[PDB]
Amino acid sequence: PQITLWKRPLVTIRIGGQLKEALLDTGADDTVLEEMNLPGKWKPKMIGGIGGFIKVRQYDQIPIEICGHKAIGTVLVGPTPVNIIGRNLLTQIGCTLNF
Amino acid sequence: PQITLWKRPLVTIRIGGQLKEALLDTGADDTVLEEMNLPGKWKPKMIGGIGGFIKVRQYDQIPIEICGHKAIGTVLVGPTPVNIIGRNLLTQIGCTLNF
Ligand SMILES: COC(=O)N[C@H](C(=O)N[C@@H](Cc1ccccc1)[C@@H](O)CN(Cc1ccc(-c2ccccn2)cc1)NC(=O)[C@@H](NC(=O)OC)C(C)(C)C)C(C)(C)C
Repeated sequence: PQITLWKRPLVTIRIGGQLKEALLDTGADDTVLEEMNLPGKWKPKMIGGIGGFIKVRQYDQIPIEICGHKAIGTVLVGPTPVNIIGRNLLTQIGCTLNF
Repeated sequence: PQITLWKRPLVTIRIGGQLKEALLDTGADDTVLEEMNLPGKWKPKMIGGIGGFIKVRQYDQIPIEICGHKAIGTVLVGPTPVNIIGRNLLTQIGCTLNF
């Protein structure tokens, strides 16, 4: 589909078979989800945004669907105010910017 | 153009006669540039992202040419880690997400 940018490009994602709303973010290197009690091993990571860095848990090879398109990759979990789909997953679903 | 996302979507912009590199950022409500001089009266404001809030200077009705496409809109200036073109200007240049 095509998504205009008049409002925040929020779309439905599925992780662990459950649904969330997330921002399709071309300014994000990584995918960062709001605190959730995801199972499995993880590694500590620090990621930086406009106001500084936060601590996240890095989970690898996690299946996700984004607007019905399947993807699999690294998902960071931490105290973000918004679920963010970053370029690591946007490439997998064939997402481009166009003007 | 059509821009894929295996790299950061940086483009050349012209603003106040000067050339800069900036990130086409669908996850940004606002356009935020690194500390610089711009003509006109600015209003103090605060914006937040991951890592928290920063203080910026809000300049209104500022022309920027973004990858050959003209826009005139609100530009925030402050200690952002990267020059960011947000949705306020992406809409002006007719930018959309597609997959
Ligand atoms: C409603 O608030 C906003 O729209 N906030 C925007 C904002 O922060 N957007 C974030 C997503 C977001 C939205 C709302 C609340 C919280 C977060 C991103 O679209 C843009 N941002 C812009 C940005 C991009 C890079 C960097 C950076 C950090 C350290 C070193 C180099 N670059 C900082 C900010 N990117 C990042 O922060 C990403 N960082 C990143 O990719 O780092 C490599 C994350 C996400 C992976 C953490 C602005 C402050 C830019 C206007």
